[PDB]
Amino acid sequence: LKRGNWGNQIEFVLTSVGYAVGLGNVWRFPYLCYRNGGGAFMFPYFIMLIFCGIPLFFMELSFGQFASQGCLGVWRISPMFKGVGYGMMVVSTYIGIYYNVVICIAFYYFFSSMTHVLPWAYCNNPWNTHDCAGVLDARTSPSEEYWRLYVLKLSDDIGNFGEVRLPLLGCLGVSWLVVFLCLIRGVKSSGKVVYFTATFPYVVLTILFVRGVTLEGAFDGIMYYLTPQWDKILEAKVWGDAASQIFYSLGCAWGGLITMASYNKFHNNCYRDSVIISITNCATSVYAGFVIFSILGFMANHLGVDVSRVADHGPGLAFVAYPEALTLLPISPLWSLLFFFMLILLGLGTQFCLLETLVTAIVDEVGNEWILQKKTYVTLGVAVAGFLLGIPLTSQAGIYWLLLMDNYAASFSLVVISCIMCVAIMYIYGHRNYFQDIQMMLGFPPPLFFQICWRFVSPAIIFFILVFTVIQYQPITYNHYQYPGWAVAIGFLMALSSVLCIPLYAMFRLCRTDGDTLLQRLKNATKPSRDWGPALLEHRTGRYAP
Ligand SMILES: O=C(N[C@H](c1ccccc1)[C@H]1CCCCN1)c1cccc(C(F)(F)F)c1Cl
Ligand SMILES: [Cl-]
Ligand code: NA
Ligand code: NA
Repeated sequence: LKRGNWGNQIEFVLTSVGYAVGLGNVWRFPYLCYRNGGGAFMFPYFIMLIFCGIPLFFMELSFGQFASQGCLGVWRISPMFKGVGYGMMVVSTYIGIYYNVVICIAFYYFFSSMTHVLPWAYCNNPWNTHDCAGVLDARTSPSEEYWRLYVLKLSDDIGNFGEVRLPLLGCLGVSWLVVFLCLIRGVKSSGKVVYFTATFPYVVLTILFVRGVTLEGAFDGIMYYLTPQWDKILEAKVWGDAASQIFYSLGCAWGGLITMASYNKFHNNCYRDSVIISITNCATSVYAGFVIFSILGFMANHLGVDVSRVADHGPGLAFVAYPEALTLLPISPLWSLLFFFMLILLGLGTQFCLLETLVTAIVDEVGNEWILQKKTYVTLGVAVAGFLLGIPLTSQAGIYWLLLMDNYAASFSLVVISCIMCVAIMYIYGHRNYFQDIQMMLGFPPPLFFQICWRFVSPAIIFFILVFTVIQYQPITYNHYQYPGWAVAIGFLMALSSVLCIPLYAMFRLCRTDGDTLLQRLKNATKPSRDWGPALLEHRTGRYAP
C-alpha cells in the first residue's frame, strides 16, 4: 500500500545504467579485445548481444514489473521453483562481501595520491629490493613492489594469515558508512543520488581520453586495439568468450533487475528501456578500451617495446600498470586523483543494489507494517554484518581469498540459475500466457523477433555457455602460486551453496503438498498460486480475476 515508486523514468534509467556498468568494462574488455582477434572481436561481441543480451534483459524487466515484488516474491507462477529466488540471494551475498574489499585499493590509493610527489614513482623507499629498475629513476617496476610489499604484504600460502592491515580496515569502515548513509531512505534517497554517481565517470573518461589523444605515441596504441584479424572469428573459443562476457557484464541473475523493475509503474514501456540500457552498457567498454590503450601505447613507446609486455588483466592493470604510466605525465597527482575517483564512483553504483536487493526481500517476505516503519534499522543490520564478515579479506592473505570467491562462487552458479529460470517461465508456466501478460502491460504484442528468441535461441546460447565452461576448466593459479587441494574443495563447496537450494526446497515443498500420486503432487505446486497478478485492484481486469 505504501511501497512507493521511482517518480521519474530518468531515475530508473540512470540507476540501471549505474548498476550494470561496473568495474568489468574497464579492465576486462580491452584485454579480451586485444587477445581474441583485435578489431574482429566486435563481430562476435555484437552478434551474441542481440540474441542473448537484450532478450534476457527484457524478460527479467518484464517479469519484475508485472508482479510488484522483489527477487523472492515474484515466484508465484510456480511456488515449488522458489528455490531459484533463494539462489539469487546467496550469490548476491558473496558479491556483496568481497566487492567492498576491492574498494580499499580505490579508496586507499585515492587518499594516498593527495601528495606533491607520488609515493610509487621513485625506487628509493626502504621497503624496496635490489630489482627497482623502472623508468622515472633519475626488471621490476616500482609500482608492483609498492602494490605487493607496502599496500598488502603478500604471504606464501592461502592459509597463512599473519595480521590484519589496519589501513584497509579503515577503508572498509569508511565505505560501509558511506553505503549505509546513501541508502537511509531507499528509493526516495538513492534515486536522487544516482544523478551524480552515474554521469561523472563519463566526464572523467572524456578528460582522460583527450589527454591520451593529444599525447605523443598514442596512435600506435590504438592500432593494435582495433586492427582486424579475421582468422580468429573462425574458431569456437572466440564465440565462447563473447557469450560469457555479455552474460556476466550485464548483471544477469543476481537479482537487482527484478527488484529495480518492481518499483516501476504498470503501464511503463519495458521495451525501450531494455534496449537503451543494454546499448549504453556495451558502448562504454569501447570508450574505456580507447582510454586505456592510448596511455598504454605511450608507455610502450617510452620504454621502446611492442605493446605486449605492458598489458595486464585485472588488479594488475588498475593498480600496478595504469598508475605506473600516469607518473610520466606533467601533473600526475591530478590524473591519478581523477582516475581513482572514477574507479570509486564506478564501484559504488553497484553496491547500492547489492544492499537494496537483500533488504527488499527480508522486508516483503515477512509482511507487516512494523517491518516497513523500521526499514532503516534493517538496512543498518545488513551493513554492520557485511563489515565484520569482510575483515579476514583485509589480512596479509587477502588477495588469495579474493580471487577464489570470484572464480568459484559467482562463476557458474549464475548460468545454472538463468537456465532453470528460463525453463520455468517458458515451458512450465507456458510461453502462450506470458505473451498475453506482457501485451497487457506494453499495449502491443511483443515483436516477432522476440518470440523466436525467447523459446529456441537464448536457451541454446545458455546451454552453449554451460557446456563451454566445463570443457575449459583449469585449477585457479595466481602468478606462479598453485592453490592447494583444500582451497579448491572450499571453492567447490562455495559454488554448491546456491545451485543446491533449488532441489532441497523443491523436495520440502512437494513433501507437504496434498496429493495421491507423485505425478499429481508434481502437478500441484507448479500451477500459479491464487495471488499471481497485478498488485493494484485497478489493473486486474479480464483474464486475471474479476
Ligand atoms: O571484475 C571481475 N570479475 C567480473 C565479475 C562479474 C560478475 C561476477 C563476478 C565477477 C567479470 C567476470 C568475467 C566477465 C566480466 N565481469 C574481477 C576480475 C579479476 C579479479 C577480481 C577481484 F580480484 F576483484 F576479485 C574481479 Cl572482481
Ligand atoms: Cl562488457
Ligand atoms: Na558500476
Ligand atoms: Na559488470
